[PDB]
Amino acid sequence: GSVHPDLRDVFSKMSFFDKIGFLFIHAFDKRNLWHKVPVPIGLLYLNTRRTLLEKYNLLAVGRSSHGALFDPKEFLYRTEDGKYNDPHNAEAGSQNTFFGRNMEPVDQQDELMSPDPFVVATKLLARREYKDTGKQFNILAAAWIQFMVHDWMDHMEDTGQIGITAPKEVANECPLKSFKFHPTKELPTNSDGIKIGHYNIRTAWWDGSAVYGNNEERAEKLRTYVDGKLVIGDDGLLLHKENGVALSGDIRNSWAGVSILQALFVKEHNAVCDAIKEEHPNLSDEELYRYAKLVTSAVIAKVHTIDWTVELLKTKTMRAAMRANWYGLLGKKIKDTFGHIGGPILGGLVGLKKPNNHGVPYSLTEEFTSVYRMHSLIPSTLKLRDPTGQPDANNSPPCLEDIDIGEMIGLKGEEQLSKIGFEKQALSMGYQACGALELWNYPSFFRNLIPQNLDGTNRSDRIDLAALEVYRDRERSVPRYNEFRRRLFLIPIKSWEDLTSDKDAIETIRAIYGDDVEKLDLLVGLMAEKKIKGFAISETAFNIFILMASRRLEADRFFTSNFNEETYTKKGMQWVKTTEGLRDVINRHYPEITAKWMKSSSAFSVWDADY
Ligand code: HEM
Ligand SMILES: CCCCCCCCCCO[C@@H]1O[C@H](CO)[C@@H](O[C@H]2O[C@H](CO)[C@@H](O)[C@H](O)[C@H]2O)[C@H](O)[C@H]1O
Ligand SMILES: [Ca+2]
Ligand SMILES: [Cl-]
Ligand SMILES: [Cl-]
Ligand SMILES: [Cl-]
Ligand SMILES: [Cl-]
Ligand code: NA
Ligand code: NA
Repeated sequence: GSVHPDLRDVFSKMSFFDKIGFLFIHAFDKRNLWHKVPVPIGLLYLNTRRTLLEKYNLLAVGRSSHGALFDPKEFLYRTEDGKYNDPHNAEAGSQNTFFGRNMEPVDQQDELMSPDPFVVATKLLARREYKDTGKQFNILAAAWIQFMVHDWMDHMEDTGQIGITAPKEVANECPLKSFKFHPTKELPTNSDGIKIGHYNIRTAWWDGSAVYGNNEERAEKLRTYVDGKLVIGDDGLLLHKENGVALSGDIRNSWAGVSILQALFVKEHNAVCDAIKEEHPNLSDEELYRYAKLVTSAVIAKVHTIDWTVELLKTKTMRAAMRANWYGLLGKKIKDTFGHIGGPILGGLVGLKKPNNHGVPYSLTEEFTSVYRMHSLIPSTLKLRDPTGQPDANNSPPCLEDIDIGEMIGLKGEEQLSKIGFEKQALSMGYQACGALELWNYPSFFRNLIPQNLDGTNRSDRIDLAALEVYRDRERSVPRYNEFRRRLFLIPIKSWEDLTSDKDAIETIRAIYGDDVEKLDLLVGLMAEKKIKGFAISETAFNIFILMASRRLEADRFFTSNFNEETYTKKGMQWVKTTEGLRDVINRHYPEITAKWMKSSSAFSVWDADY
């Protein structure tokens, strides 16, 4: 049998053209080969797999016939609530809208607690021997992805509470013996297909909302209302309200590492304001704000695309793939000199003549949330280093003290940061590897964590985040690991040995799940899955990225139809075109620590990396 038995049914229903693409990708997959071939073939594989996913793995949630009529030329800026982007759909990507799906839901209402979330958290997730990424990915990279993810997606909660209790078998090992939390809000779609959906309370667009705000009350209170600028402290750190909450884009459940990135991008936005005002002296505060928001949001997307993701997926094929999405396969030189040439492959997703949503209204999806659950990236302790110290024996800035990262989280974390300062915090994060996405690497401070309200204030009910994450994936009807793979046209595991070569992992998984591979939780599978050389993430998670990372550029009017000098200003567009990574942004505002200590090409590498 040519095709895997579990994929024969879908194969039989494919069009001739899809059959060809599927057989091509499946030929590599059966032999685990896509990542083991030269770049050009790897890219052909990825584009072919992407096309298939775009056809089979974009599902609308809620009615797609959103009528609300408007002229795109009336909205040549990124709106505060994310409305008025898609010319055919005023609601697409705005706050308080349904998460879409990449796969048909799997009802787990009778198995929400099977196996027990505390057991999973305690036996499979809880950090044992600490594992890091070596030189590949530092703590700035861990902060970056939260700065992205806690901004991109936040599920609307039910006002009521439920609680779960640690079972006898693991209670003595649980930092919390029970905890309360709010269920995810279920809302009827009133539609033909999927009946129930959940709401994203953030915008789905690349719009820098981590810095610009979610809401009409801080979105305003973040602005100086002079020269388009945003509010920042004299130490280069965020200002704070009397209740201790940071004055930035309403990122709840944050830590000091995210706060310094918000602060850095506030300065970036303000510097963009200065540059545009110099070119166009007569612009109002509102005009400058709008242009600078366009510029800064694009800088953030660009840094994520061709710097962050490139270090996350540290292979030649992936450097080429991500750069192709942004610049096109014809490359930066041609793109910058002549503009977008050809279609999405040759010229890239950025600069396409028109946005393309592939027939399905733009949204972030339930599965995009699940594959971005990367809490194990946070190390247990931070080595604080001296920005003007004598180089140590390793030629690093010398260590001053170890700090428990638990002390750097949330409101108390904002306090500690105000005593540390930007340079020390940033340098220290730059010189330390982040945690690896593997089993037994989930920080203890997450297992008795104070969660926050929407307004950023502390809730009185601590949570075991690891237990809750496992619960959330089930609660939200996201398929479990093996079915999740099948739905992405990936070969399922037959036994635990297919998942990982770690004997201890196998034995521990067997003790909890038995030999039922269909029971394995998604999060557990994503962490345990044997990794591609250079990949910080599982191949399973990567498959959602293939689809969704492309989509977030291609579906956006401001990265396509309106990615031009007229919309951004000439100086604004040049600012985007000449910024290649986080290094460039840090260098703009902190050239001193950059010159002295940032030796690696990417600011996301541990800063003494030899490349
Ligand atoms: C110390 C830093 C962090 C803290 C304190 C923290 C805490 C939290 C909390 C309390 C939640 C909500 C749990 C719930 O009610 O369902 C959450 C959600 C989430 N976090 Fe984190 N987190 C941190 C870092 C990260 C990192 C590094 C990532 C990696 C991208 C990440 C990704 C996510 C995702 C995908 C969700 C689910 C969002 C949703 O349900 O819409 N977080 N986090
Ligand atoms: C370069 C020159 C190009 C030559 C022309 C190519 C034309 C082929 C395009 C469509 O291919 C067909 O698509 C059908 C589906 O759209 C398939 O039906 C399959 O799937 C259907 C539904 O998914 C089922 O109802 C059918 O029974 C089942 O045969 C069918 O097999 C397949 O051949
Ligand atoms: Ca946003
Ligand atoms: Cl290039
Ligand atoms: Cl093309
Ligand atoms: Cl992404
Ligand atoms: Cl560019
Ligand atoms: Na395998
Ligand atoms: Na270099």
